[PDB]
Amino acid sequence: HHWGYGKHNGPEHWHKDFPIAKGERQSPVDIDTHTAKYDPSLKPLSVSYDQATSLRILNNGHAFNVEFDDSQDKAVLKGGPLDGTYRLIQFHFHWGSLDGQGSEHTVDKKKYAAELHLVHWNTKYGDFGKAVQQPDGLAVLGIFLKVGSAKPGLQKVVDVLDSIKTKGKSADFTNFDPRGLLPESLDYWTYPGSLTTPPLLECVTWIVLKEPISVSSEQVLKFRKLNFNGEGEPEELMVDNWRPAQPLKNRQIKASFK
Ligand SMILES: COc1ccc(/C(C)=C/C(=O)O)cc1
Ligand SMILES: [Zn+2]
Repeated sequence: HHWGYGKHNGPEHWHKDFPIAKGERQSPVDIDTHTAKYDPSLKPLSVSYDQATSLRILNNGHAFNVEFDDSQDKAVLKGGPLDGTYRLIQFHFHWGSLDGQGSEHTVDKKKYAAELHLVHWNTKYGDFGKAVQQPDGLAVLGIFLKVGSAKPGLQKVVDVLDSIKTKGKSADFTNFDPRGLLPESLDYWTYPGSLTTPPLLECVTWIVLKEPISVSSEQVLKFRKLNFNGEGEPEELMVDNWRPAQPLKNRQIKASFK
């Protein structure tokens, strides 16, 4: 597979190798704030990242992933719409060439500069690869980035990007605290959906925070200096690695807040 974000291999092409691209619960979607209903039955959301063990950062030719030790319950997401315990495995972002685009979810058709995805899997399925085969296998916590003041808790990430410019490069990335990437409020929207990259599997409970975090123009500019290409290949800047909104179909988006 040779998917990407360009004219010739981008999201309008994915369905030929990954037919589920045109399925019934694809992500991302537009969150219409006037149609999402408050759901009083939602339990509060529990983000327990105190014992998080980050290990490594990797440029995969599509984005960069910050990877965690998920061999025990060290950093978990519970509550909200979820049953049981979901282990943090990795986070990554999607971003734009310009500040007016980059996020995958939109809010009343508003696009943010970027979007952070913290990816967790349901420990009842034992490993990540088994979990992505289940309709409730993953919980992805999604956080909007807007350009403004600097996010101090992001700067360790920004500063390591020079060392993983090109596809296939990785760097040690221990002792990074993902709590530093969270906004103040845990108010969220939730809906059932999918992975937003191939293989596009329909295995995700999406939990999208309402409150964006602010990052600096200098921070996001450093994301835009990454490369999709490998070392010694023609330079293609890693920008616009977002999938656009997909049809909502027969789904309801629920709000945790009034
Ligand atoms: C089985 O291979 C996989 C590849 C990518 C992913 C993710 C986590 C994709 C995304 O962020 O949309 C999962 C499994
Ligand atoms: Zn993502």
